[PDB]
Amino acid sequence: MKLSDLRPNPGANKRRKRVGRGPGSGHGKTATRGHKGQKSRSGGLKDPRRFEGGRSTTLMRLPKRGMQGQVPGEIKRPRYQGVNLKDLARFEGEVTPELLVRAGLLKKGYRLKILGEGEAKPLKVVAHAFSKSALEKLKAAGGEPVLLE
Amino acid sequence: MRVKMHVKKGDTVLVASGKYKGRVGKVKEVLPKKYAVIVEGVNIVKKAVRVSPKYPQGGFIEKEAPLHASKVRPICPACGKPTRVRKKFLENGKKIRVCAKCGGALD
Amino acid sequence: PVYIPRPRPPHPRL
Amino acid sequence: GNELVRRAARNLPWVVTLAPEGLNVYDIVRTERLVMDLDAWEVFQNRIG
Amino acid sequence: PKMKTHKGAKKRVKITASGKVVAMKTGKRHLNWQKSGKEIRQKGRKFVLAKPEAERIKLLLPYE
RNA sequence: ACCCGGUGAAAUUGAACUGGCCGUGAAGAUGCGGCCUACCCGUGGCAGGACGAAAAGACCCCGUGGAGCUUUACUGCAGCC
RNA sequence: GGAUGACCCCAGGCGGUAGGGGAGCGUUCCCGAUGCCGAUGAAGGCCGACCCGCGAGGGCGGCUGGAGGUAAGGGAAGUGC
RNA sequence: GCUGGGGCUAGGAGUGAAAAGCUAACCGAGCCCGGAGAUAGCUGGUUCUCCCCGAAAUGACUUUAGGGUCAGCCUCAGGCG
RNA sequence: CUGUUGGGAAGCAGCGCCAGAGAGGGUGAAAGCCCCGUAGGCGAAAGGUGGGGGGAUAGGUGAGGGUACCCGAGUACCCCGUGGUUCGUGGAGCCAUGGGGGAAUCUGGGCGGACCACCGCCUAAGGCUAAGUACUCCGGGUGACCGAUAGCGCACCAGUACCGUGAGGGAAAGGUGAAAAGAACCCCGGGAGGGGAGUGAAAUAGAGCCUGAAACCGUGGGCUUACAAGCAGUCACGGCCCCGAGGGGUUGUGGCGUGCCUAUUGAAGCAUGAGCCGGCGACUCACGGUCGUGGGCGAGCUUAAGCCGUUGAGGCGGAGGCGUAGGGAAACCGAGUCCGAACAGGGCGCAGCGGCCGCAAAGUCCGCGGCCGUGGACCCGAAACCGGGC
RNA sequence: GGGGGGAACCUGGGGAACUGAAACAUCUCAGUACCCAGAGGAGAGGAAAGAGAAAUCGACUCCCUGAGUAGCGGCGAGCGA
Ligand SMILES: [Mg+2]
Ligand SMILES: [Mg+2]
Ligand SMILES: [Mg+2]
Ligand SMILES: [Mg+2]
Ligand SMILES: [Mg+2]
Ligand SMILES: [Mg+2]
Ligand SMILES: [Mg+2]
Ligand SMILES: [Mg+2]
Ligand SMILES: [Mg+2]
Ligand SMILES: [Mg+2]
Ligand SMILES: [Mg+2]
Ligand SMILES: [Mg+2]
Ligand SMILES: [Mg+2]
Ligand SMILES: [Mg+2]
Ligand SMILES: [Mg+2]
Ligand SMILES: [Mg+2]
Ligand SMILES: [Mg+2]
Ligand SMILES: [Mg+2]
Ligand SMILES: [Mg+2]
Ligand SMILES: [Mg+2]
Ligand SMILES: [Mg+2]
Ligand SMILES: [Mg+2]
Ligand SMILES: [Mg+2]
Ligand SMILES: [Mg+2]
Ligand SMILES: [Mg+2]
Ligand SMILES: [Mg+2]
Ligand SMILES: [Mg+2]
Ligand SMILES: [Mg+2]
Ligand SMILES: [Mg+2]
Ligand SMILES: [Mg+2]
Ligand SMILES: [Mg+2]
Ligand SMILES: [Mg+2]
Ligand SMILES: [Mg+2]
Ligand SMILES: [Mg+2]
Ligand SMILES: [Mg+2]
Ligand SMILES: [Mg+2]
Ligand SMILES: [Mg+2]
Ligand SMILES: [Mg+2]
Ligand SMILES: [Mg+2]
Ligand SMILES: [Mg+2]
Ligand SMILES: [Mg+2]
Ligand SMILES: [Mg+2]
Ligand SMILES: [Mg+2]
Ligand SMILES: [Mg+2]
Ligand SMILES: [Mg+2]
Ligand SMILES: [Mg+2]
Ligand SMILES: [Mg+2]
Ligand SMILES: [Mg+2]
Ligand SMILES: [Mg+2]
Ligand SMILES: [Mg+2]
Ligand SMILES: [Mg+2]
Ligand SMILES: [Mg+2]
Ligand SMILES: [Mg+2]
Ligand SMILES: [Mg+2]
Ligand SMILES: [Mg+2]
Ligand SMILES: [Mg+2]
Ligand SMILES: [Mg+2]
Ligand SMILES: [Mg+2]
Ligand SMILES: [Mg+2]
Ligand SMILES: [Mg+2]
Ligand SMILES: [Mg+2]
Ligand SMILES: [Mg+2]
Ligand SMILES: [Mg+2]
Ligand SMILES: [Mg+2]
Ligand SMILES: [Mg+2]
Ligand SMILES: [Mg+2]
Ligand SMILES: [Mg+2]
Ligand SMILES: [Mg+2]
Ligand SMILES: [Mg+2]
Ligand SMILES: [Mg+2]
Ligand SMILES: [Mg+2]
Ligand SMILES: [Mg+2]
Ligand SMILES: [Mg+2]
Ligand SMILES: [Mg+2]
Ligand SMILES: [Mg+2]
Ligand SMILES: [Mg+2]
Ligand SMILES: [Mg+2]
Ligand SMILES: [Mg+2]
Ligand SMILES: [Mg+2]
Ligand SMILES: [Mg+2]
Ligand SMILES: [Mg+2]
Ligand SMILES: [Mg+2]
Ligand SMILES: [Mg+2]
Ligand SMILES: [Mg+2]
Ligand SMILES: [Mg+2]
Ligand SMILES: [Mg+2]
Ligand SMILES: [Mg+2]
Ligand SMILES: [Mg+2]
Ligand SMILES: [Mg+2]
Ligand SMILES: [Mg+2]
Ligand SMILES: [Mg+2]
Ligand SMILES: [Mg+2]
Ligand SMILES: [Mg+2]
Ligand SMILES: [Mg+2]
Ligand SMILES: [Mg+2]
Ligand SMILES: [Mg+2]
Ligand SMILES: [Mg+2]
Ligand SMILES: [Mg+2]
Ligand SMILES: [Mg+2]
Ligand SMILES: [Mg+2]
Ligand SMILES: [Mg+2]
Ligand SMILES: [Mg+2]
Ligand SMILES: [Mg+2]
Ligand SMILES: [Mg+2]
Ligand SMILES: [Mg+2]
Ligand SMILES: [Mg+2]
Ligand SMILES: [Mg+2]
Ligand SMILES: [Mg+2]
Ligand SMILES: [Mg+2]
Ligand SMILES: [Mg+2]
Ligand SMILES: [Mg+2]
Ligand SMILES: [Mg+2]
Ligand SMILES: [Mg+2]
Ligand SMILES: [Mg+2]
Ligand SMILES: [Mg+2]
Ligand SMILES: [Mg+2]
Ligand SMILES: [Mg+2]
Ligand SMILES: [Mg+2]
Ligand SMILES: [Mg+2]
Ligand SMILES: [Mg+2]
Ligand SMILES: [Mg+2]
Ligand SMILES: [Mg+2]
Ligand SMILES: [Mg+2]
Ligand SMILES: [Mg+2]
Ligand SMILES: [Mg+2]
Ligand SMILES: [Mg+2]
Ligand SMILES: [Mg+2]
Ligand SMILES: [Mg+2]
Ligand SMILES: [Mg+2]
Ligand SMILES: [Mg+2]
Ligand SMILES: [Mg+2]
Ligand SMILES: [Mg+2]
Ligand SMILES: [Mg+2]
Ligand SMILES: [Mg+2]
Ligand SMILES: [Mg+2]
Ligand SMILES: [Mg+2]
Ligand SMILES: [Mg+2]
Ligand SMILES: [Mg+2]
Ligand SMILES: [Mg+2]
Ligand SMILES: [Mg+2]
Ligand SMILES: [Mg+2]
Ligand SMILES: [Mg+2]
Ligand SMILES: [Mg+2]
Ligand SMILES: [Mg+2]
Ligand SMILES: [Mg+2]
Ligand SMILES: [Mg+2]
Ligand SMILES: [Mg+2]
Ligand SMILES: [Mg+2]
Ligand SMILES: [Mg+2]
Ligand SMILES: [Mg+2]
Ligand SMILES: [Mg+2]
Ligand SMILES: [Mg+2]
Ligand SMILES: [Mg+2]
Ligand SMILES: [Mg+2]
Ligand SMILES: [Mg+2]
Ligand SMILES: [Mg+2]
Ligand SMILES: [Mg+2]
Ligand SMILES: [Mg+2]
Ligand SMILES: [Mg+2]
Ligand SMILES: [Mg+2]
Ligand SMILES: [Mg+2]
Ligand SMILES: [Mg+2]
Ligand SMILES: [Mg+2]
Ligand SMILES: [Mg+2]
Ligand SMILES: [Mg+2]
Ligand SMILES: [Mg+2]
Ligand SMILES: [Mg+2]
Ligand SMILES: [Mg+2]
Ligand SMILES: [Mg+2]
Ligand SMILES: [Mg+2]
Ligand SMILES: [Mg+2]
Ligand SMILES: [Mg+2]
Ligand SMILES: [Mg+2]
Ligand SMILES: [Mg+2]
Ligand SMILES: [Mg+2]
Ligand SMILES: [Mg+2]
Ligand SMILES: [Mg+2]
Ligand SMILES: [Mg+2]
Ligand SMILES: [Mg+2]
Ligand SMILES: [Mg+2]
Ligand SMILES: [Mg+2]
Ligand SMILES: [Mg+2]
Ligand SMILES: [Mg+2]
Ligand SMILES: [Mg+2]
Ligand SMILES: [Mg+2]
Ligand SMILES: [Mg+2]
Ligand SMILES: [Mg+2]
Ligand SMILES: [Mg+2]
Ligand SMILES: [Mg+2]
Ligand SMILES: [Mg+2]
Ligand SMILES: [Mg+2]
Ligand SMILES: [Mg+2]
Ligand SMILES: [Mg+2]
Ligand SMILES: [Mg+2]
Ligand SMILES: [Mg+2]
Ligand SMILES: [Mg+2]
Ligand SMILES: [Mg+2]
Ligand SMILES: [Mg+2]
Ligand SMILES: [Mg+2]
Ligand SMILES: [Mg+2]
Ligand SMILES: [Mg+2]
Ligand SMILES: [Mg+2]
Ligand SMILES: [Mg+2]
Ligand SMILES: [Mg+2]
Ligand SMILES: [Mg+2]
Ligand SMILES: [Mg+2]
Ligand SMILES: [Mg+2]
Ligand SMILES: [Mg+2]
Ligand SMILES: [Mg+2]
Ligand SMILES: [Mg+2]
Ligand SMILES: [Mg+2]
Ligand SMILES: [Mg+2]
Ligand SMILES: [Mg+2]
Ligand SMILES: [Mg+2]
Ligand SMILES: [Mg+2]
Ligand SMILES: [Mg+2]
Ligand SMILES: [Mg+2]
Ligand SMILES: [Mg+2]
Ligand SMILES: [Mg+2]
Ligand SMILES: [Mg+2]
Ligand SMILES: [Mg+2]
Ligand SMILES: [Mg+2]
Ligand SMILES: [Mg+2]
Ligand SMILES: [Mg+2]
Ligand SMILES: [Mg+2]
Ligand SMILES: [Zn+2]
Repeated sequence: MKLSDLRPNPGANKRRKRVGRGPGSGHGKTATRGHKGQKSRSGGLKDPRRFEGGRSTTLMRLPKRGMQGQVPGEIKRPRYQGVNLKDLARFEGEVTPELLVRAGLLKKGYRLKILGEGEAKPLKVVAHAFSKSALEKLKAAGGEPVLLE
Repeated sequence: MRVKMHVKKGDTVLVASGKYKGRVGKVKEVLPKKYAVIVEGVNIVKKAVRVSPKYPQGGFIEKEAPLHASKVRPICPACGKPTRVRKKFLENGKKIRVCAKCGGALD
Repeated sequence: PVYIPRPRPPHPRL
Repeated sequence: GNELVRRAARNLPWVVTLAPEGLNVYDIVRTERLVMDLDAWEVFQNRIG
Repeated sequence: PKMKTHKGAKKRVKITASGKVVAMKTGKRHLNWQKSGKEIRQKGRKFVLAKPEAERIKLLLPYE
């Protein structure tokens, strides 16, 4: 396999869409823009995600709801991320929040809570919280819940 | 600083290429600004001259044209061959050119 | 030609 | 990894020279055959483990 | 530079787990005395936006 | 002004092998149709046409364009109380 | 049909502005290239009633020119008036 | 009264026996360089080839009406059949 | 080194050689070994530097107990007016401070988003401090950077010529040849120019110089035309000239035939642009997004800045991001959750194909393409507004 | 000792408008452009009357990240630790 053999697959390197280069191209003259609008112009239209021609936009006619917040911003409370038992099916022995961050399961700075979805395994699982279901399943399967703090 | 001249005025050189390849002759002149040399009896050309003092009757005279100094190779005054020039130092501390084939000096 | 002669005034079509 | 051996072969027009730490695929594909230290083969066995 | 979340959108709308967009009904901010209980009740509920309009709002919330 | 000798511009200019009538056509045709008339090329003259040239119409409208000016329009600022 | 463009057979579609889509050509540059074409003539120019391609183009030959040019396969754009 | 020489007053400022006059051959706000590639829902222009498909000039809302948002109508990929 | 073609060898041929050097540029064409270099080494009396090695100096240094002496003043602190912060008067603290009032010295005082308590953090109103950071007049190195309408405005005697009272504006213009061998001398001519001679491989390479396109101007030759109606062509036939059962040039007659572009419901249109030719000339990049797509990995995927290595070598780095769980304004609950008194009802949610292994895949990373957002964002164009100058 | 000069860079004192908000005034543009003073090979800053919830950390500057998060906002356009 030499350098004259290195080839991208079909469809890996498509050509681009060069506009305004002649009649045959199918893209000449108006560069696929049509005729004479604000959208034809360099700088186009206002943000077509919001702008609705001058009328009240569909987004601004809906009401707000909830606590938006106020200076000085977010209030620091303990955050809880949950993990279902089925996710734990890979570990033996002990489960801790520290042990699960490295599994790509429980993001840092989040208190660990175990949830019901899955099947409890006879494990020692250390966690800041357990649902009613995961608690019930866990005792029944020989595992020891350890509510820490 | 200075242009580097493997060859100098007066020593015998061989012309190694061109119409006169093979010729041997003493270096009449060295033109550093043009990286060239004038070799005796080599590279003759025909110069027209106007009727004037020092040139009555007028016509043409033969002058020697310059050669790119790269077409010239010094002939070792000992072993008698053309050679590249080496640099040998002396006990004096000075530095002279020396033949590469044998070890002779070329000055 | 940095000097442009000013154009003649148009015939008043009012 | 032998500095002496790379220095010997660097000037051959048919030789690309390389330290094991620099084993790349462009230079492998650039060339028709490969030659490695058993010391460097250990280094290649690490980098693809 | 990187895009900015539109804050009117975030404050009015929520993107659901499958990608729908949901909003409070309109109509019960005031003038409610002569309105049916059915009308105040029905509008207490959230509602799914029409697809053409939801996909526009979703582009305003690129970091949810 | 005209003719001969000397020097020699310009705006304008899709190309042009560039006639009349009665029609036709984006509604006023050298350029289409049917007729009629007409050998090729100039020079001095005249201005009816080439919707002749020149100036991206001043009028008029349009633009969520501009500028001056006004006031018991809005909102400020200097000033003064 | 043969067995997944490997070519053949039969039948049908194939006017086109805005515009959507597909496949190609050519320009400059990089890898291929310490290679290969080149003064027994590079690129550029001027012809051609010749060859290939639907085409954009590509060859080939003659004149000019006098020192560069650059493959199959890919890569990137100041890429075609 | 006219005039030479020497001076002073300028850009929202000066000067004006008042015309919005004049302030270096266009002044209802000078000239230069800069902000600056102001902004222009307007006009103009937008370059190689072949192949398949192929619109709209309507409705609703719009300080909107020659501009837009959504629908309608076109095209491409995947799925259904 | 030799031979050979050649004006010229470095091309080609024969036989060698060096290489820690086969980067590159020259030399009459294409050279590792001819030249300049390159690898690898070496080098400063004098001046500059010296962040590193060394020396020196300044400087630095304990307790208990008592005492309550000192601990930065128009300051803290409160109020008024404002500025800075993500904070636009807001529940508005903190930091700064123009005005008024105006303390204390550690049992003093400031802060932790009005305030108060508790629990804590910190010691205002004097000053100084390298490095890591920014920039590029200047020197060097390197380019999937330009190649004379390009690249700096300037490859060149350019911030010049020229323009403007002035601030200021602001160009065009590169190339003989390997070597000047740059054409003695003679002829026509006032000269300019030319014709011979001569140089050169080449002189329509002759200095008004490499190549030398097009518009444009001219000389010569073939066909053609003075009874003819025209977007200039096309189709047919005939004639004449040329090249050798065909082809090329020309055009007499007959047929047919309303330029190009733009804008438009609609133009040949008496609507727009263009005298003609040559060159310049307009959909891009960045970062984010959203689909699609070629790959990698897959309940996981992936690193940023840096650090090491290379000097067109790659590696390390898991901080972080996306995903693995949703529902609710939230407290919170969780395969559910929210409304509700509800076990009601509803809203939003939840659950691969083969034979333990293989193919696949949620996801995610990279490449590529289309489109979107922020940027001038397809290119050219105002009238104007502002700042500082003249 | 000072004075003056220096392409960008830096700190301080002052400080716009077009534009965007498809009008406009708060807001945006932006403490940008620019004027001024000062500085140096860098400038600024710097050794806690800090941060802000950890029963924590430990000068300052700079890069990555945190994050377009927290927030701010005619809760508009946007702004943004
Ligand atoms: Mg590409
Ligand atoms: Mg395409
Ligand atoms: Mg292309
Ligand atoms: Mg085309
Ligand atoms: Mg089209
Ligand atoms: Mg478009
Ligand atoms: Mg258009
Ligand atoms: Mg139109
Ligand atoms: Mg249209
Ligand atoms: Mg147009
Ligand atoms: Mg239109
Ligand atoms: Mg349009
Ligand atoms: Mg649209
Ligand atoms: Mg357009
Ligand atoms: Mg523009
Ligand atoms: Mg616009
Ligand atoms: Mg309205
Ligand atoms: Mg509200
Ligand atoms: Mg929130
Ligand atoms: Mg000496
Ligand atoms: Mg002019
Ligand atoms: Mg005129
Ligand atoms: Mg080498
Ligand atoms: Mg090598
Ligand atoms: Mg090689
Ligand atoms: Mg809002
Ligand atoms: Mg919500
Ligand atoms: Mg209410
Ligand atoms: Mg009623
Ligand atoms: Mg009721
Ligand atoms: Mg009621
Ligand atoms: Mg209710
Ligand atoms: Mg996030
Ligand atoms: Mg006469
Ligand atoms: Mg005359
Ligand atoms: Mg004269
Ligand atoms: Mg003229
Ligand atoms: Mg014509
Ligand atoms: Mg004609
Ligand atoms: Mg005629
Ligand atoms: Mg009519
Ligand atoms: Mg009629
Ligand atoms: Mg008529
Ligand atoms: Mg006629
Ligand atoms: Mg016609
Ligand atoms: Mg007709
Ligand atoms: Mg007629
Ligand atoms: Mg007729
Ligand atoms: Mg008649
Ligand atoms: Mg006449
Ligand atoms: Mg007339
Ligand atoms: Mg007339
Ligand atoms: Mg007339
Ligand atoms: Mg006219
Ligand atoms: Mg006209
Ligand atoms: Mg105009
Ligand atoms: Mg007009
Ligand atoms: Mg006009
Ligand atoms: Mg007037
Ligand atoms: Mg009108
Ligand atoms: Mg008007
Ligand atoms: Mg209006
Ligand atoms: Mg309007
Ligand atoms: Mg207006
Ligand atoms: Mg105004
Ligand atoms: Mg004004
Ligand atoms: Mg105004
Ligand atoms: Mg008064
Ligand atoms: Mg078909
Ligand atoms: Mg078609
Ligand atoms: Mg191509
Ligand atoms: Mg490659
Ligand atoms: Mg190469
Ligand atoms: Mg050869
Ligand atoms: Mg030759
Ligand atoms: Mg030849
Ligand atoms: Mg070429
Ligand atoms: Mg080329
Ligand atoms: Mg060809
Ligand atoms: Mg040729
Ligand atoms: Mg060369
Ligand atoms: Mg190539
Ligand atoms: Mg290619
Ligand atoms: Mg371009
Ligand atoms: Mg007097
Ligand atoms: Mg006087
Ligand atoms: Mg005077
Ligand atoms: Mg005065
Ligand atoms: Mg004055
Ligand atoms: Mg002044
Ligand atoms: Mg003014
Ligand atoms: Mg003004
Ligand atoms: Mg005044
Ligand atoms: Mg007077
Ligand atoms: Mg003036
Ligand atoms: Mg005047
Ligand atoms: Mg004005
Ligand atoms: Mg004036
Ligand atoms: Mg200036
Ligand atoms: Mg600006
Ligand atoms: Mg701009
Ligand atoms: Mg405007
Ligand atoms: Mg069709
Ligand atoms: Mg309609
Ligand atoms: Mg409009
Ligand atoms: Mg639509
Ligand atoms: Mg349909
Ligand atoms: Mg569709
Ligand atoms: Mg010979
Ligand atoms: Mg030889
Ligand atoms: Mg040989
Ligand atoms: Mg090397
Ligand atoms: Mg080389
Ligand atoms: Mg070389
Ligand atoms: Mg070779
Ligand atoms: Mg070469
Ligand atoms: Mg060489
Ligand atoms: Mg060295
Ligand atoms: Mg060296
Ligand atoms: Mg005391
Ligand atoms: Mg103190
Ligand atoms: Mg503020
Ligand atoms: Mg404030
Ligand atoms: Mg508030
Ligand atoms: Mg505050
Ligand atoms: Mg306070
Ligand atoms: Mg304060
Ligand atoms: Mg105060
Ligand atoms: Mg205060
Ligand atoms: Mg205390
Ligand atoms: Mg106290
Ligand atoms: Mg304080
Ligand atoms: Mg406090
Ligand atoms: Mg605090
Ligand atoms: Mg503290
Ligand atoms: Mg202190
Ligand atoms: Mg300092
Ligand atoms: Mg520093
Ligand atoms: Mg430099
Ligand atoms: Mg340099
Ligand atoms: Mg080049
Ligand atoms: Mg030039
Ligand atoms: Mg130039
Ligand atoms: Mg040229
Ligand atoms: Mg050019
Ligand atoms: Mg160029
Ligand atoms: Mg120039
Ligand atoms: Mg320069
Ligand atoms: Mg000059
Ligand atoms: Mg000057
Ligand atoms: Mg003057
Ligand atoms: Mg002057
Ligand atoms: Mg030359
Ligand atoms: Mg020369
Ligand atoms: Mg030569
Ligand atoms: Mg010379
Ligand atoms: Mg004579
Ligand atoms: Mg002469
Ligand atoms: Mg003659
Ligand atoms: Mg002569
Ligand atoms: Mg020859
Ligand atoms: Mg020639
Ligand atoms: Mg020549
Ligand atoms: Mg040449
Ligand atoms: Mg020539
Ligand atoms: Mg010529
Ligand atoms: Mg010629
Ligand atoms: Mg003739
Ligand atoms: Mg007759
Ligand atoms: Mg006849
Ligand atoms: Mg006709
Ligand atoms: Mg016939
Ligand atoms: Mg024939
Ligand atoms: Mg014929
Ligand atoms: Mg005919
Ligand atoms: Mg055309
Ligand atoms: Mg029009
Ligand atoms: Mg019209
Ligand atoms: Mg016509
Ligand atoms: Mg016309
Ligand atoms: Mg006409
Ligand atoms: Mg007209
Ligand atoms: Mg028009
Ligand atoms: Mg036009
Ligand atoms: Mg003209
Ligand atoms: Mg012409
Ligand atoms: Mg052209
Ligand atoms: Mg694009
Ligand atoms: Mg770009
Ligand atoms: Mg994309
Ligand atoms: Mg992708
Ligand atoms: Mg992977
Ligand atoms: Mg896979
Ligand atoms: Mg990774
Ligand atoms: Mg409840
Ligand atoms: Mg439910
Ligand atoms: Mg359900
Ligand atoms: Mg994938
Ligand atoms: Mg899009
Ligand atoms: Mg921009
Ligand atoms: Mg742009
Ligand atoms: Mg764009
Ligand atoms: Mg003006
Ligand atoms: Mg203003
Ligand atoms: Mg001003
Ligand atoms: Mg001023
Ligand atoms: Mg100074
Ligand atoms: Mg400041
Ligand atoms: Mg001001
Ligand atoms: Mg403003
Ligand atoms: Mg702007
Ligand atoms: Mg404004
Ligand atoms: Mg606006
Ligand atoms: Mg606007
Ligand atoms: Mg306005
Ligand atoms: Mg601001
Ligand atoms: Mg400043
Ligand atoms: Mg200074
Ligand atoms: Mg430094
Ligand atoms: Mg410092
Ligand atoms: Mg300091
Ligand atoms: Mg201290
Ligand atoms: Mg407000
Ligand atoms: Mg903002
Ligand atoms: Mg701001
Ligand atoms: Zn010797």
